[PDB]
Amino acid sequence: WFFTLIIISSYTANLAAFLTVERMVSPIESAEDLAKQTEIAYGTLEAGSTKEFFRRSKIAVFEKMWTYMKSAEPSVFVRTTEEGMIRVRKSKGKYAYLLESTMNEYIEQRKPCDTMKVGGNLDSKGYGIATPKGSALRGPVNLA
Amino acid sequence: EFGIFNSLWFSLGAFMQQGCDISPRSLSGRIVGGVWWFFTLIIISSYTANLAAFLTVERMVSPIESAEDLAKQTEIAYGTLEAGSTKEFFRRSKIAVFEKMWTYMKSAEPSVFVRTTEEGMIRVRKSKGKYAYLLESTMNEYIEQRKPCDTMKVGGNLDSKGYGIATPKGSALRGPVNLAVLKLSEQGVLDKLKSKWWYDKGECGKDKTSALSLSNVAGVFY
Amino acid sequence: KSKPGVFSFLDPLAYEIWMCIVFAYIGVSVVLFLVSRFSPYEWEFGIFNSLWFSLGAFMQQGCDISPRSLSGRIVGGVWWFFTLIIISSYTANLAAFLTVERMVSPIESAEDLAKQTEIAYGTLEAGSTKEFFRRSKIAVFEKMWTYMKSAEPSVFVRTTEEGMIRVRKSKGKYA
Amino acid sequence: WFFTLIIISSYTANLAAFLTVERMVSPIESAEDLAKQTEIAYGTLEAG
Amino acid sequence: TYIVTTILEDPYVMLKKNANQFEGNDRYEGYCVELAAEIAKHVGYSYRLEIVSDGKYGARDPDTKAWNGMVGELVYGRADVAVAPLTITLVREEVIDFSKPFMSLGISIMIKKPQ
Amino acid sequence: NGMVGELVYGRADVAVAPLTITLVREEVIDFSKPFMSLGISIMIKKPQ
Ligand SMILES: O=c1[nH]c2cc(C(F)(F)F)c(N3CCOCC3)cc2n(CP(=O)(O)O)c1=O
Ligand SMILES: O=c1[nH]c2cc(C(F)(F)F)c(N3CCOCC3)cc2n(CP(=O)(O)O)c1=O
Ligand SMILES: CCCCCCCC/C=C/CCCCCCCC(=O)OC[C@H](O)CO
Ligand SMILES: CCCCCCCC/C=C\CCCCCCCC(=O)OC[C@H](O)CO
Ligand SMILES: CCCCCCCCCCCCCCCC(=O)O
Repeated sequence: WFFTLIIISSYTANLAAFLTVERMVSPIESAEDLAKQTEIAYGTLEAGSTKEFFRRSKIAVFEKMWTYMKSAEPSVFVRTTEEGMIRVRKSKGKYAYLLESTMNEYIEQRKPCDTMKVGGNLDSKGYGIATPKGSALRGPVNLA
Repeated sequence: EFGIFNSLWFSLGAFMQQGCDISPRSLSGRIVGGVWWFFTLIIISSYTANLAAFLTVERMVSPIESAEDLAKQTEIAYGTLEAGSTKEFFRRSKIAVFEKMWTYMKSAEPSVFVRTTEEGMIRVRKSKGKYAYLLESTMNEYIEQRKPCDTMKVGGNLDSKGYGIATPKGSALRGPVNLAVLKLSEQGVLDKLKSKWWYDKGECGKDKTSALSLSNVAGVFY
Repeated sequence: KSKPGVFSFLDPLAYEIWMCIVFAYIGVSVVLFLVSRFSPYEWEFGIFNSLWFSLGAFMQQGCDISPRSLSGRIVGGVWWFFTLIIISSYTANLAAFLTVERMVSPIESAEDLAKQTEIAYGTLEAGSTKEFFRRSKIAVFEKMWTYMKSAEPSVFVRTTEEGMIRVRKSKGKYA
Repeated sequence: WFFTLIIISSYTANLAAFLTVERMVSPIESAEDLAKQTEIAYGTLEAG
Repeated sequence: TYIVTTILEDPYVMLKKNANQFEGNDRYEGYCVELAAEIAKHVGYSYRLEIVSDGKYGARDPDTKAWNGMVGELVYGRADVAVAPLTITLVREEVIDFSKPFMSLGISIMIKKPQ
Repeated sequence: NGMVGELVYGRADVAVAPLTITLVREEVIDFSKPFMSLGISIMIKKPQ
């Protein structure tokens, strides 16, 4: 009887523990979230504007992320976007890639469909239509 | 004496972890009884465990997470300002989702529209979550951080637009101003300013679990 | 200091639940007695035995006697169900109470005070501390300064004694 | 019966609490603790 | 010294509580005011923060075919630059020049916080 | 080099690509108002 009482209470209590923590688990929904934690690694292209954004950033979160990324072995940085994508895919949720939102959304719709974009943007950029300086097309193209 | 009525009573009492007047004596009756005892033990423990989980951690879920949700559902109302460009975006949209939303919003009684953003904000506040207001994202985020701090923005933006610095058509300030704005953007000044005046000045930057009240066991009493 | 409270074991359920449990207990015992007796075909479920059956059912201690009729079994079955839900509710809510009592982290840093909003806090109107806040280049103290600027009722105190008394009277809402 | 019901529920509830949240506590929290205790050793640089 | 037109809209440009206690550009505070400060610093020039009398972002009335608000005040030479949340649009682009957007935005849904 | 080069040195008279508006390129060529807004974002292995 005593053994039974301990064992059954243990089963109930441990099942409650399982279900309660499964209910406390918060995903990454933001950049600061990725910054403060340490369990998940993350990197960017070795050469490109994203790396520069991080290197020159005077914002606390991004400075911290840069300090982490620089002081990381093996290197978080990747050679090409395909390399980063594959590293994310094969990391088993221990590597996050940091890239332009548009490419992120595109890759999200390409099989294998095992990637997703989390949170909002860290930065604001635009793509534009360019014309040579002093061109006559400029005003019409802008209005178009 | 396991007639059908007594069988039903045995089984009910086994599930409720009450007693029995009678227990099976055959091997077959005991197998049946044994598996029903095991089933009962797992199921009841699962009920208790999961209810503990629910009462320990509160997960509040927003019904809406996108515009297509406002489109497909009907219980929640939603409307714009008549005065502004937002209404016009919908009026002329020609995207499926937004066309559908316009068709709804036009044929809505009472009027989903409001006069001023203050009126729309108050309407959203007063209703218990049956009206969603469509407005510019920047104003939305600002209002979200101001008192009483009881609203939120949900989903992404529906459209894309920008605020710019304007100068007179022939002006010599144009090129300098443009390059100034780009320089500020790239140096992170503009982000910082937005952070300061939305979040750092924000008014509203998991404990004391309560006794169960009569209300969340009233059904068992009934 | 936390002095539990002699009858704190009742805390998982509201006072109204306990009182309604008692009423339900009496009502069940009386109906079990009534539907067991006035049936003149038979007349062991007198009133005292009905009360004992009901009590043991609620405590999940089982019984010397079970109802044999359909009416007695209906009564018994609903009282069994009620008991199962109510007891599981008590245990589950007690677990919840003891789990969060165990998740509570004290304030033991400045940013901890800064990020939350439940605790208010102030300093002397005139002092070097206030200056340290006014001229602070780091996030935490800048945020604290911005908060202290928008303080109603006013957080800053005239004298250290005033601040000390405000802390004493506040009941953990003023630092 | 009533006593039993409260006590057993309290045992199950508190074990759930323990298994749900880990709390590791450091035995030492001051120098007087190193003074009073004898189980834990403590030493400095041989010359400093 | 240039006249910089503006509108009253929180948190862009807001009258400071000590409005009477201050005079000049320091009458106002907000996002756009510091933006104007930085823009002036980068370009060079000096300015006074005028406020559009009508307190409206411009629009072209079809009946009269006249511009009102900040856009009107900018097209009729009364103002030298507008530092406000003006939305870049085709109709306004034809009449004035805009800078690249200093703030991107869109339409969004506001709901009551779930309780 | 690249498309900016092809515009600066008269080789081409328009660029219709995803070309990021920047200060350095703004100095040498004229951009239109952005036809597509974007930013840096986080990509993660989808939780299954
Ligand atoms: O250029 C424009 N800039 C605008 C800027 C803002 C704000 F974000 F608050 F600064 C607002 N807010 C919308 C939300 O309620 C409060 C006013 C409206 C603007 N409008 C009117 P619309 O575009 O016709 O709707 C313009 O025209
Ligand atoms: O103007 C630019 N437009 C760009 C457009 C895209 C895309 F969205 F895919 F179209 C990308 N991709 C995402 C990163 O991996 C390479 C491909 C890179 C761009 N880069 C290079 P940067 O130097 O890293 O900014 C530019 O310069
Ligand atoms: C005297 C009369 C007694 C007879 C009646 C007694 C019935 C009581 C026990 C039932 C559970 C038995 C089955 C237990 C389930 C085993 C499942 C298992 O081993 O699973 C492997 C696992 O899934 C690998 O991944
Ligand atoms: C021989 C055996 C005799 C049988 C003895 C009979 C007593 C049955 C006992 C308990 C179950 C009663 C509890 C279940 C009540 C159903 C109501 C319910 O759950 O309603 C939910 C509602 O539908 C919201 O969607
Ligand atoms: C089937 C009978 C079960 C026994 C139930 C015990 C009843 C406890 C006492 C009920 C009265 C109210 C107690 C709660 C008071 C409070 O804490 O505010």
